[PDB]
Amino acid sequence: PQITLWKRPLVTIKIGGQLKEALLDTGADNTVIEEMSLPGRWKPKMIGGIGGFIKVRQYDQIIIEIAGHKAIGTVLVGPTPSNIIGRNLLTQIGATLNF
Amino acid sequence: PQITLWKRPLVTIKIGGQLKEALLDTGADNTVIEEMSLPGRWKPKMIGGIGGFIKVRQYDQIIIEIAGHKAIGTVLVGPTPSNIIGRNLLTQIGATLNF
Ligand SMILES: CCCC[C@H](NC(=O)[C@H](C)NC(=O)[C@H](CCC(=O)O)NC(=O)[C@H](Cc1ccccc1)NC[C@H](CC(C)C)NC(=O)[C@@H](NC(=O)[C@@H](N)CCCNC(N)=[NH2+])C(C)C)C(N)=O
Repeated sequence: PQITLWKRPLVTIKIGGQLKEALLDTGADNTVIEEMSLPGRWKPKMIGGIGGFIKVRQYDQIIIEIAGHKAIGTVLVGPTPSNIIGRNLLTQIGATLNF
Repeated sequence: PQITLWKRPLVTIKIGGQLKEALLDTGADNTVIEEMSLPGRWKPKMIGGIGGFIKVRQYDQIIIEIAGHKAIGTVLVGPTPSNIIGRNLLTQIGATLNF
């Protein structure tokens, strides 16, 4: 599809059996998902942006469905104010910026 | 042009007559630039991100060239870890996310 930017680009994702809404963010290197009991091993991590850093748990090899497209990669889980799909996943679904 | 996301989507912008580099960011409502002198009246504002809130100066109706495409609108200047071109200006140059 083609997403215009008049409003935040929100899509439905399916992660670990749960369907959610996440922001497609070209300025995010990583994918950050809201607090959730995901099964599996994880590593403690810290990520930053505007305002500072937050503590997250890093899960690798996660499978996620972005608007009907499958991708597999690292997902960071923590108290983020919003679910964010970073470039790590965006590249796997062939997303581009056009103008 | 068509920009893939294997690398950060960085472009050269010009503001106040000074060249700069910035990140095309679909997950930002606004355009934030690192602290600099910009001619004009500005107002105190607060914006938030992944790590919290930061104080910025709001500059209304500023002229800016992004990758050679002209935009005129609000630019916020503050302690950002990276220069960011948000949706308010991305819409002005006709940018859309595609996949
Ligand atoms: C229109 C009026 C707005 C008023 C104002 N609005 C806001 O603050 C809105 C919600 N904020 C935003 O849109 C802000 C950007 C600032 C702005 O646009 O104003 N967006 C953001 O901060 C979004 C996340 C987000 C989006 C929506 C809601 C909440 C959070 N992140 C943008 C950000 C860009 C980065 C280069 C600094 N990316 C990140 O923070 C990601 N982090 C990373 O990718 C790290 N690996 C690297 C960080 C440093 N980068 C670098 N050196 N290149 C991500 C994994 C957290 C508020 N006061 O009410």
